[PDB]
Formats: sequence, C-alpha cells, structure tokens
Amino acid sequence: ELRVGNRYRLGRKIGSGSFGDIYLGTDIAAGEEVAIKLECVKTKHPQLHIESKIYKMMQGGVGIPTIRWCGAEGDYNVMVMELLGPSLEDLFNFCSRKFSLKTVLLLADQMISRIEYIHSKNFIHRDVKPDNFLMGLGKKGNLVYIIDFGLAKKYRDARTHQHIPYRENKNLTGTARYASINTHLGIEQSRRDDLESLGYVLMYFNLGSLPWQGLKAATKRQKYERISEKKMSTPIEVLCKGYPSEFATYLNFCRSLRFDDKPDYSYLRQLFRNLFHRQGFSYDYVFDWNM
Repeated sequence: ELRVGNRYRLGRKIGSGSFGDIYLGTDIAAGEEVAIKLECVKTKHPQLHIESKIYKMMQGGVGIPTIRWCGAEGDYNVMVMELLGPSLEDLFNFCSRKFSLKTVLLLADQMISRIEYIHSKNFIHRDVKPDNFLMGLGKKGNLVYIIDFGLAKKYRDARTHQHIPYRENKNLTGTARYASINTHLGIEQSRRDDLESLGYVLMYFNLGSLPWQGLKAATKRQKYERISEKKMSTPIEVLCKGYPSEFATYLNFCRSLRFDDKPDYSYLRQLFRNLFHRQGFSYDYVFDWNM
C-alpha cells in the first residue's frame, strides 16, 4: 500500500488549501483516521515547513489542531494532522444554509477567541472563512477549531511588539467573498482585517448569502470586480439591516481600526455576549446541527 511516514496510509484527496492538497489518511499504527497535507517539493519557495512551525507555536492554544508528523517523502513535503469534524461550511450546508441567531453567537464568541489567540502569538491568519473553522470530535464537539496557517504572516516582532510597516500593493490572499475592504484595495493586512472578515462570515451565516455573492459575470475577472465593488458600495447599515445592531457595530468597529491598532477583543465578545443574554439564550451548546 502507498504510505507516508511509513505509518500513514494515504487515501483520497479531500480538498485543497494554501499551497497544497489535503488527503484522508489512516494512522496505520494507532488505527485512527487523520488528515494529510502534501506539498510538491519542486518549488523555489516551499511553504509546508513554515506552516508546520506556525502550528507548533500555536499548540498551546485551545482549538488549534494537533500536528502528528512533519517530513519529506519523495516528491512531497508531508504534514499529518489530527482529523477533526466538519467545517462550519459543511455544517452550514447540513443546516440548509441558515444558522439561528443563537448558533451564530455561540460561534462568534469562539471564533473571536481563536483569532485573538493567533494575534497574541504575533501572527495574522489572512484566510478567515467558514471552511477554515472545524468542530471537534466527541467531548470536544462543542469546540470550534481554526485551521490552515499557509497564508499566515507575522504582523509584529515578538520582543518589541513593533508592528510591520504600512504598505500598499500587496496581493489578495484568501477568498474574495470574505476579504476585508482594505485587502481589496491592496493594503497590507493586519489584525483588523482578520476580524473584519469574521464579521462578513457572521453576516453570511445570518443571511444565508452575502449581497456580493452570485453576481452574474461572464469572465472571471468581472466576477471578482463585481464582488469588490458591491462590497465597497454596500454600507454596513444596509448589509446588516433587520439583524441585531451588534453585527453592524462589530463590522464598523473592525473597519475603523487603525492599521497597527490592537483590537479590543473583549469589547467585541461582550457585544455578542450581552446580546446572547438579552435574547434569553442559555450556554447549553445546542447548535442548530444538534437539532
């Protein structure tokens, strides 16, 4: 059988992320199913080792997947990770593409804390999207994980907390649908941009779709610019109309952060936490997919 690490049976391809493909694998020893990321070694700028080092720096964090093994075999760099449960996009589809307010708020609280944690380790994620959040397994089925550090970048020095300089003409990184407005404008990303993207993700869960989704386009350049210009032309107060004002406050707060500002994560969490209590929700972690 085809094995990597002389321990991991390789199975079918199950997705493609930053700079590499993801495969199902089986810990042929432990007997557990795993996820296996492969990067073709035939490149002048390999990334998987860099990503692995970011994960390993993160593993003191709640909701960061465990790395099981890192190595090079034949034509591929290999990173084996703990296999988690479905992505938030998967669960969104299981729930026919609408989440209740309570689920969105329960998710929002944990997703802000994952991003805060990454920032506390001097990195920005730069690919905040529903597919990059996965629920845990078993007694960790209530826990939201964040994955994929292939687009991550250090935003400050560990010692001085000197922020990376302000720069323009930086290329777009992750998905267009959730990119911050500044990212469309080619501005270097910082902490504010991870959080603004989360704001779009939350409104996506509330609405079923964002207003810059499904814009008719013949070529694929004209589909991106219609995303960019609909996102730039749709005020937050229009985007969040008919939803609790916290979501508009969240997005306005994130859009108004200065490039090098430290976000007040606690205030953002309390915004949603206080709304959670006003709606009379309880913390029983019964998400839409548990019903």
